[PDB]
Amino acid sequence: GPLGSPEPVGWQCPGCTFINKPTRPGCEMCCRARPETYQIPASYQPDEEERARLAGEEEALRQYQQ
Ligand SMILES: [Zn+2]
Ligand SMILES: [Zn+2]
Repeated sequence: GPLGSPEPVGWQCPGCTFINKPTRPGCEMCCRARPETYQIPASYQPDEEERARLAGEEEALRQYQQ
């Protein structure tokens, strides 16, 4: 999960400069729901674990709502 990296490509957290993943609707420190305004970078490229869970989550969530 979003443990932390030197060159993050997600969104920055105001409550703390942790910067979580772009596809992570919630900081792993403050738990502040990602701002809908924020967008995900096309060149994101989620890790093997990130995509493994993301691709599946959206397959059950996105497929429903979106
Ligand atoms: Zn936050
Ligand atoms: Zn935070």
